[PDB]
Amino acid sequence: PKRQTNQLQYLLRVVLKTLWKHQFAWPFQQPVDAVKLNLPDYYKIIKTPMDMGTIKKRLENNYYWNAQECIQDFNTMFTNCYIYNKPGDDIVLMAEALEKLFLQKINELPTE
Amino acid sequence: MNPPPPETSNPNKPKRQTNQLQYLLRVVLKTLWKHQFAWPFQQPVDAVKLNLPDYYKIIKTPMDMGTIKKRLENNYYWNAQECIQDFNTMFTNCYIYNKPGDDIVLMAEALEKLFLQKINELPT
Amino acid sequence: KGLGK
Repeated sequence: PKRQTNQLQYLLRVVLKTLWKHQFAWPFQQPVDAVKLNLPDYYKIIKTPMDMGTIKKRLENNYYWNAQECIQDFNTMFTNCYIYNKPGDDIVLMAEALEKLFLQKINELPTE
Repeated sequence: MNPPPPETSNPNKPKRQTNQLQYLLRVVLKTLWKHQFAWPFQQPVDAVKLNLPDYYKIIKTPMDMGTIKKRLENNYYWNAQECIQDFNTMFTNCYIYNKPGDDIVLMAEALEKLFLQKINELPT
Repeated sequence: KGLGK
C-alpha cells in the first residue's frame, strides 16, 4: 500500500540534487567500474553495491515506495566505501563529507 | 555621469604589491594547500615515477604549487598578477595533459574553484 | 594519477 511520494520527491529534488552537485560527487555518480579501476576483487568484497547514479534512476522511475529504502541505499553506499577502503583515503574523506551533508538534509525530511 | 577623479595613491608603491603577494601566500595558496586534493600539486609532476614519458614533451611550462610557494617565499615575483598566471598555468597544464573526466582533472577543477573564490577577495 | 583506487 501507499507510495510515500512526498518523502520521495523530497529525496530527489532536495537531497539527491544537493549531493549530486557537490564537488566530491563524481566517484559516486555511477556504479564502481572495477575493470577500469582494476579492483578485481571489488565485487567479491562488496556484496550489495550501491551508488547515486542508481539511486537517482530509481527515484526518477518511481522504483521506490518507502522512503526508508532510498535512505538505506544511501547508507549502503557510504558503508560500501568505508569497508572496501582504508580510513584516511581520499575517497573515504569524500564519502564522509557527503554523508554528513546527507545526514543534515535527511533531518528535514517531510512526514508520512 | 562625471567619472572617477584620477588616481592619487600609487599602486606601484612597495607594500601595495607586497600585501597582494602576502595574500596570495597566506590566504590563497595556503587555502589550496590545506585542501584534501592539494597533494598531487604540491610538487612538480614526476614523469618518471608516474611513468608518463610524453609529459614534458606536451607540457612546455610546468607549474605546481610547491614552486609557486617557493617563488612567493623567495623574491621571484614583481607582482601578484604574475603569480596568478602561474596558478593558471598549473591548472591549464593539468586540463591539457589529462582526459576530461579523469580524477586529477576533477581535483584541479575543485582547486581552481576555491582559487577563484579567494582571488575575488584580494585586497586593493 | 588520481584518487588512488
